[PDB]
Amino acid sequence: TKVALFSGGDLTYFTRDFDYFVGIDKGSSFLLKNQLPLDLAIGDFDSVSAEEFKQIKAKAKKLVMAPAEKNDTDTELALKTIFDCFGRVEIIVFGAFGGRIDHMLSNIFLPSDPDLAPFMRCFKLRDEQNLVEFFPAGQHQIEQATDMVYISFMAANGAHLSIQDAKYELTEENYFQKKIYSSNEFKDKPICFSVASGYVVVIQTKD
Amino acid sequence: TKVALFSGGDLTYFTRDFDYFVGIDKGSSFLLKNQLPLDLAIGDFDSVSAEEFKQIKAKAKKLVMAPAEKNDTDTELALKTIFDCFGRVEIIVFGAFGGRIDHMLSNIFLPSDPDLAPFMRCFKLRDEQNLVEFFPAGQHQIEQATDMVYISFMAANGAHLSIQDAKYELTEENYFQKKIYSSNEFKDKPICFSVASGYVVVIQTKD
Ligand SMILES: Cc1ncc(C[n+]2csc(CCOP(=O)(O)OP(=O)(O)O)c2C)c(N)n1
Ligand SMILES: Cc1ncc(C[n+]2csc(CCOP(=O)(O)OP(=O)(O)O)c2C)c(N)n1
Ligand SMILES: [Mg+2]
Ligand SMILES: [Mg+2]
Ligand SMILES: [Mg+2]
Ligand SMILES: [Mg+2]
Repeated sequence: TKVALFSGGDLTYFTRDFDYFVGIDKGSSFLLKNQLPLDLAIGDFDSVSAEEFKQIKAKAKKLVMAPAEKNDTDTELALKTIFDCFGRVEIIVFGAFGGRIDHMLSNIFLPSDPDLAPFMRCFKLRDEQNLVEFFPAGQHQIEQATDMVYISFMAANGAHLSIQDAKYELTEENYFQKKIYSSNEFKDKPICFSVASGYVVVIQTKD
Repeated sequence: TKVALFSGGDLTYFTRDFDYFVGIDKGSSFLLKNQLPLDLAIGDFDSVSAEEFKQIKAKAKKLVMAPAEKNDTDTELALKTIFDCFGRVEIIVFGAFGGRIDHMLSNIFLPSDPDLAPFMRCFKLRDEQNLVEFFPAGQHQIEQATDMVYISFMAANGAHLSIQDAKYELTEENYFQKKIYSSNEFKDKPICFSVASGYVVVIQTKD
């Protein structure tokens, strides 16, 4: 019931404890190259040699060819596909960062897509020292994840945030403008945060 | 009249053609270690050894000690300081990315700070394969930068965007929701874009 997507980012970190393995473009080649299952290879594969795509084309339990010129990114397309086949499943996206900033932002703001927003609570961005979760507009609580030390909140579409029970709080009584409030920490208690509309992007990090 | 800031990110790329050289935390050590001028070392330096901070403490033409617990990031503080000393000067920030996602976002959305917004057109984020510019709300035009191939637009605080004269346009007649519209390209003509409010973040990239 646990799916794992190996994006085209830099997979210097990844886990193997997963039911289904999805590989976007280069991720497909990475998976194989690491003695790992390739249940699904998706994307336009414009980021892999014919030599590599030859091994993927004859090893992937399933392969999806996506148009070169489109609106959704291979990772976006991959997440949309899976949510259709499995429905509300738990996803972890590896290699969602690195290299290009435009692509990273695309992953950081995946929920911004109307079709993904509803499932924004089913997938996460993860790598060596970063963990990214997405919360719909409203009231929420969060407990610190293992390994991680710092935590930050950022509302896509500038809606005022509220943060309590954290080392640094953000009340309506001391609010100071900033897109992302980083370097915050827990303190033996769940952190409370909320947002009138949109959705919040929580980023737990370490090091 | 050209200032350059060497942040604590990964400086695998940088230029030397600058009047003033500013170094945030680790950047200060990097600058020296590269036979480069250190006109200003700023930050809390909690990211450098006493051994390194000993060389910085006695080489920096100027050094600023910032509190450990604060609201602004060393880079934010550094940019605010310079804009005070020089006023509207041209800045290029190196090592604004890498490692932590929370810090990257802080640099990606630097204009989100009320005190920086006014000077958002005076500084840029740059590295190996990425170039980041910031434009205030309103009408604007942009010509492709050298070396870069792709270009993307993203409005902080979700305001509808408009994009014309680019390979892919975003009109009010075909609009589709998404935080960042990436992988767009120029085509022998300036790209026109605008936003009712807030500010736009343009990211030219390559590779
Ligand atoms: C508003 C307008 N902006 C830009 C695009 C172009 N675009 C956005 S997603 C995408 C797909 C390409 O990205 P990806 O699948 O990650 O492959 P890559 O960019 O690495 O070649 C394209 C072409 C568009 N169609 N809509
Ligand atoms: C709303 C609330 N969120 C979080 C903070 C904590 N905070 C935001 S910027 C910052 C400075 C630390 O960052 P930086 O200067 O880059 O050093 P580093 O995080 O690498 O140790 C802190 C402590 C705050 N004061 N306001
Ligand atoms: Mg691709
Ligand atoms: Mg492509
Ligand atoms: Mg610091
Ligand atoms: Mg610090």
